[PDB]
Amino acid sequence: TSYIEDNSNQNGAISLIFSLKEEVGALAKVLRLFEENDINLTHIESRPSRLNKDEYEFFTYLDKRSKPVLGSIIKSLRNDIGATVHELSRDKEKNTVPWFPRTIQELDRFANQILDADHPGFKDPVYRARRKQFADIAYNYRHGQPIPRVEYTEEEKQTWGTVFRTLKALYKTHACYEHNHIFPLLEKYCGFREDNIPQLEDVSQFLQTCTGFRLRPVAGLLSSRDFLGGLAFRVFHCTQYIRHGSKPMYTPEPDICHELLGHVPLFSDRSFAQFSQEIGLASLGAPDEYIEKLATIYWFTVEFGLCKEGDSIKAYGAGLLSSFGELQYCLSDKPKLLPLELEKTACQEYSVTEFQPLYYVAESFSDAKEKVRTFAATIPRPFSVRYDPYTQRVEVLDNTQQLKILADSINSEVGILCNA
Amino acid sequence: QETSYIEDNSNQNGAISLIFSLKEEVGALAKVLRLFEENDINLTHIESRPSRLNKDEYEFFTYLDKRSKPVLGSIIKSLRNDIGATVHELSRDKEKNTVPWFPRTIQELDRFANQILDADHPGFKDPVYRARRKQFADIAYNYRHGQPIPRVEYTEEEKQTWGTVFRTLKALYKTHACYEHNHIFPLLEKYCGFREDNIPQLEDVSQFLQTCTGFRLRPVAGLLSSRDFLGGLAFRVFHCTQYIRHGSKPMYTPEPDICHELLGHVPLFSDRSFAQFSQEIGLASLGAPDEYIEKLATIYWFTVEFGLCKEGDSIKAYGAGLLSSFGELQYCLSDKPKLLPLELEKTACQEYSVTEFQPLYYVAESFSDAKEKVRTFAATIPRPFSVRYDPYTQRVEVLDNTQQLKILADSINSEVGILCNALQ
Amino acid sequence: TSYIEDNSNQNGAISLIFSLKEEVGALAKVLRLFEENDINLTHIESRPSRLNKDEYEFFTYLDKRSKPVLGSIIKSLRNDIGATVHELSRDKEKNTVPWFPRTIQELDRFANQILDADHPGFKDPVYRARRKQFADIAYNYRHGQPIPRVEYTEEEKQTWGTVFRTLKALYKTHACYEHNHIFPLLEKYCGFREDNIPQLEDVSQFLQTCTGFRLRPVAGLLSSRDFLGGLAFRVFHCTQYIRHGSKPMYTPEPDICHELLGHVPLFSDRSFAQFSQEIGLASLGAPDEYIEKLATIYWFTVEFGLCKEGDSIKAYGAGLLSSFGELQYCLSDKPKLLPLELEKTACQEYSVTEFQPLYYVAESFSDAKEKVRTFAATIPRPFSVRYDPYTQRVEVLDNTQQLKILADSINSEVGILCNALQK
Amino acid sequence: ETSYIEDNSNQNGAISLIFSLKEEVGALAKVLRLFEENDINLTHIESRPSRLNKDEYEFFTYLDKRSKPVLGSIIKSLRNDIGATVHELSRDKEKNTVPWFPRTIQELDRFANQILDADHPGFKDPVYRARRKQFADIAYNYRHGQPIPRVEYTEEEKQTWGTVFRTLKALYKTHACYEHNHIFPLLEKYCGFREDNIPQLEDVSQFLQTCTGFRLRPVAGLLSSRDFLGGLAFRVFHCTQYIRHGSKPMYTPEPDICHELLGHVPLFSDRSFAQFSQEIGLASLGAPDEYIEKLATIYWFTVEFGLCKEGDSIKAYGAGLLSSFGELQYCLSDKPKLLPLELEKTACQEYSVTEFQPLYYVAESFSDAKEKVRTFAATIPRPFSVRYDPYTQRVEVLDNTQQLKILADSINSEVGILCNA
Ligand SMILES: [Fe+3]
Ligand SMILES: [Fe+3]
Ligand SMILES: [Fe+3]
Ligand SMILES: [Fe+3]
Repeated sequence: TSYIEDNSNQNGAISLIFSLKEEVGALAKVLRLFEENDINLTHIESRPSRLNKDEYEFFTYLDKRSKPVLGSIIKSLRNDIGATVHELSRDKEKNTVPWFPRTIQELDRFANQILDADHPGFKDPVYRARRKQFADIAYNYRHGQPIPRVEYTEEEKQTWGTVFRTLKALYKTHACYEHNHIFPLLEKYCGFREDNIPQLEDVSQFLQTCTGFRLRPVAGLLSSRDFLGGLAFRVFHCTQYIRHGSKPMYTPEPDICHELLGHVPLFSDRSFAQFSQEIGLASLGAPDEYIEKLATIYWFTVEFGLCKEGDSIKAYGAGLLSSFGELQYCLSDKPKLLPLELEKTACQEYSVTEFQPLYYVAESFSDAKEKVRTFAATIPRPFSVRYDPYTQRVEVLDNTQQLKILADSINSEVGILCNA
Repeated sequence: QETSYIEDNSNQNGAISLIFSLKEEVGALAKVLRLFEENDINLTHIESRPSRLNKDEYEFFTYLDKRSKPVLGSIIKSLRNDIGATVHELSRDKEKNTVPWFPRTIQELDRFANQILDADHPGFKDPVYRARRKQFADIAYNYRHGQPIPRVEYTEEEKQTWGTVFRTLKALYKTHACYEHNHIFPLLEKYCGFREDNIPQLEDVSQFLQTCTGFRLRPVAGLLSSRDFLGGLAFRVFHCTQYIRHGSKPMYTPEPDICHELLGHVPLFSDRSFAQFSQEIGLASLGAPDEYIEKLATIYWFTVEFGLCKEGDSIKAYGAGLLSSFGELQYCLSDKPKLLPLELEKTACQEYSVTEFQPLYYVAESFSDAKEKVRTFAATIPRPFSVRYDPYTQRVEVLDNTQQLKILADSINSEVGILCNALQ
Repeated sequence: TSYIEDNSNQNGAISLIFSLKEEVGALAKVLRLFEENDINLTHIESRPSRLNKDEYEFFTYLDKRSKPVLGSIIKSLRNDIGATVHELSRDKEKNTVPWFPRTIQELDRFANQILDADHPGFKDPVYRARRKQFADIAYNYRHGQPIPRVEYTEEEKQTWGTVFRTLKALYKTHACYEHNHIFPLLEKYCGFREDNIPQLEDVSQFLQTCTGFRLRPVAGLLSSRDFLGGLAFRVFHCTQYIRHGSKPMYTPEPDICHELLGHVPLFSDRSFAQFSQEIGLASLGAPDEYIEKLATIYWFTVEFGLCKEGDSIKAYGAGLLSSFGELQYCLSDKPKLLPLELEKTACQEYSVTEFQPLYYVAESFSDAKEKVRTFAATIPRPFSVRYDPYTQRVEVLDNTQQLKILADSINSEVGILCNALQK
Repeated sequence: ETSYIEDNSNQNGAISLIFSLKEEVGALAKVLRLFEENDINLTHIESRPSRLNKDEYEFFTYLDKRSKPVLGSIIKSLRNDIGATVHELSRDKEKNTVPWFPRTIQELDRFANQILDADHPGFKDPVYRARRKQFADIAYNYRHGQPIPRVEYTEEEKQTWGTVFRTLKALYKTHACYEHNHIFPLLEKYCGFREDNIPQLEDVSQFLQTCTGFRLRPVAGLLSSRDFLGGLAFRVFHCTQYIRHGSKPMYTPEPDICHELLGHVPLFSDRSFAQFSQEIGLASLGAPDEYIEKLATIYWFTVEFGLCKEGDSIKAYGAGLLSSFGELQYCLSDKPKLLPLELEKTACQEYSVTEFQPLYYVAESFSDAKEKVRTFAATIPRPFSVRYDPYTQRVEVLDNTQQLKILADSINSEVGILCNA
């Protein structure tokens, strides 16, 4: 029930993924195809191919205002020029790949897609106006800007201290080794104290120093497709508000207690950063049927996952390390335990309110990453994906010549490994 | 005999970094921070981070200098005797038993980017041109990492100097420049404004290089030392100038000006195969002795600056000093000068001059072939550790002998996995 | 429990695994070190190291005849010469690694170690005298010889036809894809017919063409250590006799119906050949506590194992594909199914007489191979092993040698992949 | 006058069809029927499972020129109706066909009798001439798998061997490579490499099989370059069994037992060198005649007359140097020119077989030289790549992208072991 389907705006998003071999007038005739169709020369970004030395890569920033001229441009690119063109569409019409950000800067177009009666603090006028304050800050956040520092009230630090003290007194014996290895660093350099709520900017700079992970403040719950897409760029969309103080041990939406105490410590581990990033890469362009399956894998791993540690079993999921009740429950004899196998984990039924009657126990973060990679090969998409941390852009792999470049790259790295 | 190698000098404060790991134990992390805390050292000068290989170890980044020399000797002894950790002492002054200092993070390039060592310069009796050099120098002196490069409006007289160098060199790129140069240059003309009547802004060029290979531009007032300039290449940071040469002599510049940087270095920096070659030279310089910094500067001279590369059965030019000089570009591709195959065993010890043309050029087989030779030459550089750049964190990983194989094994394992899912 | 502990003869078997750096007189003084103790110059085989260009690898074929002089020789190799020597011993005495064959020709030493009361056909003199014929053929069989072709009687082909007809009518819906992929080839080229019993030589030559697997005729049941050790060489020790015709659906011992219809078809698949070989490599030099655990893993996988195939589950174990009764049982609602996890599979209890109440479902033959290899890393032995199909010998690898031989293997496999992507 | 020998064809020739088939309902039945309905025996069409694709079958067709009429119809049906990728091997090397090459180690017997006696030393010796007919019959009747027949050498022949053996032995320490001087002591103790004794091929073949899996196949004389190189892909070294005439102990117009055992055998026991010679053989499988000669030229300046660096010195590893007292002392002098091994122009270098070599190529190492041959193999025009399977002793013909995915997963498993080590 944690899967949220993605919605579309009035403008939407359309991207044309195609390469072009350098020829006499080749780059000019492609820009002519867009210029002669009343498409601005700033939406058509051309860059050199990061694999083929003789090809250009095009980044088209379009929307639903190009529907009439799209059919003519795609036909010329496929028939006359004869290039492989991939049509991205946000509305996910047939014969089109669902839209996904190709660069880390493209995460801003759908960062405002956010999903009252029995919510805790609905009848609190001080708390209600403060939720509009944190939401407005997130709506105005753009990539590159520093996360705005918000002064927290004394009453909110009490809510954080209640969740902090109970969970910290249980981390030593119930949390995984990675959690208890990163957490002391967060207490000293990010101010992870009982009487202090850490700032997202101080945590974002810490995550960038450990694994390059970035925090982007969001007003609420993004769609499963948009949230996973951020993991491919090692960007963790998180909230900035805190839960209501009347019931400190319940939150229908991820609050700052869930993000900083559940996701942040494990995100500082590189082996875990690659696992969460691999899930995001599988979501890029994935169909709706497989976005939900990836959200289910995300539920039984990053959110409510167990990991082996010698002859014992510890918890690494964020929903367990941010919930005092289920943390004592996950490492007990009440629930059933099954080995992590994504062939049936993605089709496993679950609930978001009550405890999990069944948990999947992973062998290691590296083992879980390889399973997500193998599962990604079954996701119907006409290409594979690879992240380039130097440029913070996604490399779209389709040509066999690109694999020749990747094969020679591996061969060179192996040759360096032989010299020892 | 008048070379391009510039030895590095030290300031009054200098820079000192302690490289050491720590196995996680009961109170281990607390007693290490106390060792610096009890010596009135701020908890921001001692940055502790988890080890990216050993799950049970911490990695420490100590940002100190010469203002901590008295208490430093006591701290290092406790880390080696009491705590018992392997400590490598980086020092800017390069005292004995210490590894020469090198930046570990991309933000550490600001410490020595303003240390630069008016007579026969063209336009020495021009106060407007002199005062404008003071303007560009102040911009570089006040520039910090992360800040956007200030956009400077260039005068019409400066566009005349740029237009003369731009038009003459462009008429030779098709037949004399390498394929990589002629592949990037059309993109620079359309998206960076590489026109005859326009001088591109460094910020617009820096944003373009970040999209291609992640290369960044760092404004500098003049010529940095070979150690500091090469160290920036390890972070894919290209220290470059912002001023333009004087208009009296449009085909002469004693120092690299904006015409030399944007037309010689920038286009090739957008190529990934060339970006890795230049980065490997920078990685070899990190912590290298002075004898090998000059040897790397000589390799840098006969490759990145004045290097030729094979392209089928023909020979093209890829050096920056050739693609930014109308005279020497026509000279390099003739039968008059001597040509030798690029082999760093004797290329690094070749003598050259900066004023007159090069009597000898080295012809590389490819950027990939030259990259492997630089890494092979780096294995002979006496350093008690290896180095690797991490683009995710923009920091340098200090790898000993054991951590070398684990990094490559984990990298090959990831690269093979992506190749499997692509083969479907 | 299908685990059979290995016994030792009066002579036993002793092998010294040690390398030698090439020096002035080094090779001469080592051969002299054995020659000066009246040890034959043919039992001490010296070969070059397949990794270090400057080292020699020694294959010593000894036994209990050298026990008094062994302690003196080992000291010189460790103290004077200074080489790392590991003593293999069949009796599995302390400070010695349990013996295992290093070459494919060394499978002949313990091929006669075999484990009449309630057997079907005990009161049949024709069937009993025929068991003496198949046993004698196996006792005299040596490595390299062609498997002797035995003509089966009409009464035996009737027994074969009953087991063949029932299993063939059930293979399509119950057997895995690999089984139904090899079986049509076996019917056309090996004579897998209802009215014909295939010859072992014709089947052994077929397996060599598919996965390089070889058949070695044995008189009966070898020990678990000796049987698994043959898998490291892709050699399948099998029997040649047939079950008695009175009970066509019962056999207390593995008969020709179990070997040719249960083990042979899956052995022709490469993905399964690597899985069965990986289990054999883990047994080489393994302690007795882990030989039984490997036999237990072998029981719930190769013998009685299930594998997923989409959203369905099929059978690939040999005890299921050679038994019409249990094949309908394994893919029914009667038994309990559990995911294959060797953490408790090696300690899982079972029985050999009655059907299995619980089966382990593997994800794939490749997935099961990786689980066995991960389990093999925990087996306490002072070295690793790797099979060399070029020389048909086992390479003894330690921590430093593993990195070089694997990196050189990866370098070669990546290199050819670079050219194939270039068409 | 080069060492390249073009291959000839018999009246029957040899034709092999390389094609795979995905398993479907009636797929295997329609292929066997396609050959049965054209009077092609079901024993010439050997079907085996694909050693990579779990869902495909691999077909080994043993045909020749006596199936030409029905071949054109079958190949068209396999490509149009069934729709499978079919590669037609042909010995006569007609156009649109790949030159024939053995796919299995047993297929080396078909053209092992193709051998190309006037001014030869010992022409007026009836005992030596009749003895040449004796060794030829042993090779003509030899089939793969049989043990090499042991021939007792006469006292007069042991004298000829002793003259070549003693002279070469006094130079191996300072002129031969380290690998040669590392293997040679083992050959003296276990193969009988003595001055007064000529080793038997069976004893030598079993030694090579234990070291690198190399096998010796007795041949009556000189096979074609295509057939000889093709044997290297299976690590099979076609060699002779006769000895040179005793009148000229330091001359032999044809490779004799002195050249094979003293030049090729010791280095063949080195695994790094065994892969190098095998890599050249793999490049020859299906290569055009223009590239068989180029590979024979690379083989000439490397395996036959090649030099290798060894520290700051240069030693000899070629077989033509380690089996010739005159050219071995000459190659490591200042008279001939030395050049680094670079196959871009080495394969087009002109040479002679009679007189000494005026130019030698110096390799860096056996591992470095192997990669150069593999790089050269990528330019050889063939519609597939090759891989040898030592388990089945058969050559894997790779065309599809699914086969590469399976090979990539194989590489992934070995990398995982290296990470957890
Ligand atoms: Fe969460
Ligand atoms: Fe420059
Ligand atoms: Fe069995
Ligand atoms: Fe020869």
